[PDB]
Amino acid sequence: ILGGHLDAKGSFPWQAKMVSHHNLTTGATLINEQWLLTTAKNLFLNHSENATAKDIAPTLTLYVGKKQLVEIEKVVLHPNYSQVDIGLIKLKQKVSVNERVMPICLPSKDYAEVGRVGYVSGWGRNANFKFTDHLKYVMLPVADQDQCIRHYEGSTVPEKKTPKSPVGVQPILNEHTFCAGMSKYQEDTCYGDAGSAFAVHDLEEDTWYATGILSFDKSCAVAEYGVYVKVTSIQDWVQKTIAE
Amino acid sequence: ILGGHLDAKGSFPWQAKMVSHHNLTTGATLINEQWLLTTAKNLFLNHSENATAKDIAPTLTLYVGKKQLVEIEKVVLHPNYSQVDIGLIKLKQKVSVNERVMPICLPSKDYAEVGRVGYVSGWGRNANFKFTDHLKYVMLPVADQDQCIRHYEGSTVPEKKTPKSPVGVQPILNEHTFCAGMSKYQEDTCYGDAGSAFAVHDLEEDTWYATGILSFDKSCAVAEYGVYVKVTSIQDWVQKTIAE
Amino acid sequence: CPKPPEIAHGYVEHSVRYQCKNYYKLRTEGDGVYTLNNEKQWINKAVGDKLPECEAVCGKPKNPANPV
Amino acid sequence: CPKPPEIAHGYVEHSVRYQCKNYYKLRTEGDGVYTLNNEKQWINKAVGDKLPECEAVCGKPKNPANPV
Ligand SMILES: *[C@@H]1O[C@H](CO)[C@@H](O)[C@H](O)[C@H]1NC(C)=O
Ligand SMILES: *[C@@H]1O[C@H](CO)[C@@H](O)[C@H](O)[C@H]1NC(C)=O
Repeated sequence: ILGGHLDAKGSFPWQAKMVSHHNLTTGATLINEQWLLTTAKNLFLNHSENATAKDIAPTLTLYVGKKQLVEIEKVVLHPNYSQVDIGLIKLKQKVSVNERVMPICLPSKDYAEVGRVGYVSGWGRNANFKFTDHLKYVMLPVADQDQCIRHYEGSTVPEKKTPKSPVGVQPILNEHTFCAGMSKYQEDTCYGDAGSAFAVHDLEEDTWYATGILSFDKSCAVAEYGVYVKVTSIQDWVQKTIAE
Repeated sequence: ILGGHLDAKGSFPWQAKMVSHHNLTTGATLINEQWLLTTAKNLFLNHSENATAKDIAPTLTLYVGKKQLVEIEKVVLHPNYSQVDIGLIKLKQKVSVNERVMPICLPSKDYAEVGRVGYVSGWGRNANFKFTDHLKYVMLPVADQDQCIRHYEGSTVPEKKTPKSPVGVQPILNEHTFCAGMSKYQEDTCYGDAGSAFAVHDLEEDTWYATGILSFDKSCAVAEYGVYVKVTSIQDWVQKTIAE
Repeated sequence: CPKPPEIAHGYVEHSVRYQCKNYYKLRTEGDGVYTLNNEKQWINKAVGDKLPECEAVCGKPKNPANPV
Repeated sequence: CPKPPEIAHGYVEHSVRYQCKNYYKLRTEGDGVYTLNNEKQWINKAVGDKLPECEAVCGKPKNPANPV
């Protein structure tokens, strides 16, 4: 996370830190006492595209709360993870829920309206290209979907698209996706922030909801928007996978 | 009790059997888990008129239920037992209350209306002048007070009274007293029935009340009425003596 | 007791209700319900820790005499 | 337990009420109250002998982030 605020009060107990077997740090989101949401790209880090779910699980390390290790039982990739960059992690044991470890709610409403402000916490790289030592968060607004597709691709028309990504690497954009623009300065998400939740605070209920999971975390304030997976677009697959 | 019915169902759990140290049997009435009502004449049986309460208590034997001995702590004679033939017995221990041992209620209403039918149980002598082997009861109606005073004395006028008792011995008659005539035959109370309750069954509440304590038990079907102590006329002294 | 089963991340508060056997009645200004608090005390709301009493019933014979 | 005091000619029926600690919520179709019957069984009226569960509360951070 470039710029932003330090999680000094511990306001994101659903944030988890995942580490690959070659010491790359990514994010995950506790949605359950036993389950976490993350991206498929995170799970395939330091692997080949030929790896399976049973191959990936033993090579992962996962922390919640204050550097609290949690054992992983298995992972479940989304059946279409090439368009829906999502994976589910199941823990062997129910994690004990307290003020440092607590799942975020899955939303029943669609909060992904252009302009709605969400909170993104992350262990990703900072302004010095270094993995942050303490958890940071940033407030980002949902961006216009067509302007986002226009910035990272050619146009809305499929037969007119071109790369054009200011970071080179192309994000996944489709119906399951929304974008989040620059807050007000040059603060943004960056490498390692993927898997974290675009958290929305429902002031009517005073409840925090995972509206999105950060998928494209390579617009390190040199491209416009990060790209997030709509949680409402995967909620059905999530509830089915959890049981079981 | 001359004639009457055998207590074959055990319908008088408040009935107690008191025995003097010379084997005379009289009655007492459980009004409490620790207290019983009886007559002063019963307690002075086989004693001199000079005896006190502490003299009488150790010489008594008392049974409740099915020949169940109960230890006596003390007796309390009525301060005016020459007109109110009443004494109170206190047990050392609370008696266990069941279907064979149960106190009768003290009435809040005056049931001593001329003609009201009450039940009198008793261990007294039967038609053969013998103490009965099993508890007996008889249904008797309240008699006219003036006709009763006229039969056992001269008249209502104090300066006109004469003995005239068909049994010779005179009953105590005053304001604290009511009489009970012959039921319908020649069945009545007799020697040893004193201390028993003139029990009234309040059909409105379905509750049995001690309306009177039998004092004069010598009208063995040759005089008209037995004479009973109004329980309502001693209720205040009873509640004060019980505490304590 | 006998020990109510324990549930994970849950706890039990113990209540007790006093009743009298035959042939007795409950004598108390409260409702007879007592709850165990942190001080090892069974408290009724609100006769305090004052326990109920069982008083004998008068004049209710099990087999009453035949009616008049 | 710890043993409610016994009264003469009285008896106790034991009730128990389940509640969840932080940061959990009670998951049950009954009211969480279970009464001990003659068969050494704690019975709720009426989820039966089915015990409650304590489920974790989601999205209620103890120290939420500063508002927008
Ligand atoms: C995966 O992709 C196919 C595309 O043919 C779609 O029909 C299916 O529903 C998708 N599955 C989920 C769980 O979204
Ligand atoms: C006993 O007799 C006297 C008569 O002078 C009367 O005043 C008093 O109240 C009587 N006591 C009781 C308990 O009835």
